[PDB]
Amino acid sequence: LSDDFKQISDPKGYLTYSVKYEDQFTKKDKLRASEADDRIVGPTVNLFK
Amino acid sequence: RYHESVLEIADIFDQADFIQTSDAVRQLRALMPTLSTSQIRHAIERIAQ
Amino acid sequence: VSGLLMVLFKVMTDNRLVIVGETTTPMSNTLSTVVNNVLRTTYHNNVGVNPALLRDFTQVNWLNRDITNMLQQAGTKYGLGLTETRLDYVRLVKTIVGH
Amino acid sequence: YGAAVVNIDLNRDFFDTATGIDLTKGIPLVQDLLVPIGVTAGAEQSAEY
Amino acid sequence: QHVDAESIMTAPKGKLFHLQFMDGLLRPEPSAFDPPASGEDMRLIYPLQPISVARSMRAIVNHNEVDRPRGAVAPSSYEMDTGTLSRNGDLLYSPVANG
Amino acid sequence: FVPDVPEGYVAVQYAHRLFSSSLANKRNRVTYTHPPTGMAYPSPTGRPHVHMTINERAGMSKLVADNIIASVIKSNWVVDILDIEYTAEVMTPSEGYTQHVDAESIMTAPKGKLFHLQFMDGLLRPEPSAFDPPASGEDMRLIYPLQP
Amino acid sequence: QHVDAESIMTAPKGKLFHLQFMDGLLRPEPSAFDPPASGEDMRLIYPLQP
Repeated sequence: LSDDFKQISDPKGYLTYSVKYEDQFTKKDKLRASEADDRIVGPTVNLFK
Repeated sequence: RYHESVLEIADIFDQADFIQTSDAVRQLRALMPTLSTSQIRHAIERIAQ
Repeated sequence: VSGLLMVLFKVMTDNRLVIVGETTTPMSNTLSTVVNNVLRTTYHNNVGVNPALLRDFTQVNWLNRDITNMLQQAGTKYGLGLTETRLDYVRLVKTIVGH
Repeated sequence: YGAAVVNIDLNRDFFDTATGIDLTKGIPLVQDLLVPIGVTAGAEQSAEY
Repeated sequence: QHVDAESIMTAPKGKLFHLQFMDGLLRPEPSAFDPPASGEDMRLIYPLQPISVARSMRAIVNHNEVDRPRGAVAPSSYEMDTGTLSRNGDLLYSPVANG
Repeated sequence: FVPDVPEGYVAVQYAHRLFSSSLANKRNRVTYTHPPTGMAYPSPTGRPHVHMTINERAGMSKLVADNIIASVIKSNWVVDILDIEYTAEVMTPSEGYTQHVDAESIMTAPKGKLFHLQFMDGLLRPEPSAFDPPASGEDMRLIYPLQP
Repeated sequence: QHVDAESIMTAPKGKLFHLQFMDGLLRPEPSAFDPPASGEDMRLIYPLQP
């Protein structure tokens, strides 16, 4: 009847983190942690270089 | 002050016609990495296979 | 201002029903325990950024020391993935999962 | 006369790969039994054992 | 950029110019020996109210001398408090010793 | 055979809190602080008889950790990595070794991977000759098994 | 250079090798923030007289 709701898998928020790197350090080496945890920690760390 | 022990059930019941197996299992399940229901469906599905 | 209501009118008709997407389940004995106390069974195979998922896991010593500490508070306690499930009676399968 | 270390293996003769348990290393080491659903094993994992 | 004061001073009462401050904290301390240079560099327009509100984490680097680099934020115990989910559906911060 | 630890050595539970990164004689030596009595010791060589215990091992930077391993060498620091789960071999001297674990890997291996190591049989080695050209520099060994 | 000790140790009693010290005093103090490096650099031969 009232089709009001659209299915989605990974939802985004109306807010997020925006960092600005002082490209002086950082290395760009995209830090390599474990594999299992690369995925859990995964992005947060990549973002917070 | 603990001596956390297994107390193999049989050393409690006198009518050992129900009691079975042993403390040997806690030893083993202690190792299994706690699984989820979805996880077991898999362990079983692949054993049966 | 026109952009503010707009962002707002957007929130107004922004109706979506999430439906648990591709979610893995780390093998447990393969995650530093700092991560584990933090984890909870499955967890969306698409986690986003979040200062906490980086305690005892980032060079920067200060910040790390405080975060590792910040979590020590009686209040705040981070979490992640499948936190609570209710599952239909009648046909005993699992309905809505609180992630 | 001159054998150095002698070990009591588990013997593949009976636990042949026909059941998985691919011995070789002293560890039995099954295989894709209880994996981490949603990813891809993890070459030479610990729980394989 | 460089909002030229010509205009910051006299432009329509509307116009929304995007001036832009610098964030010197990760600035390099000139080599202890090298000879000086000679123009002081200044700025002739300062925001009249506390800016940077979105700045919730500042200076993610670790000074070598003094644990906490000169004034650095470090995320508040909220940007990671993930409380529960009220029965009514209003996600509410982890308790506080039985509150 | 697990080399026991001498009298001097102190018990230090490893953690991220210790190894800061400070400046000393130009350069940013990765000083280790030694809990008992705050005394940052930049250069690996000369730390102070610490028995390092690792439980974590999942948050090391490919260098703080190496430095610690580095300090193992010159300082006889004894670091016990309590979380590894490998499988031994004890394989006879006549064909000694092959799969070469290098110190960098012991340290950064994922928590899962259960790597094969292989200790020496040693006992069945025949006495060296009475005219064998003397050997000058000693053999160094690092990995030990913490349990029998 | 790098007088290899092989020889500084065992070379004719004459040979006049030209070893060479560094004069660190005008050395640059590593940027107060940048992350550390990890090999201490040393020297295994010191002149015995001023």
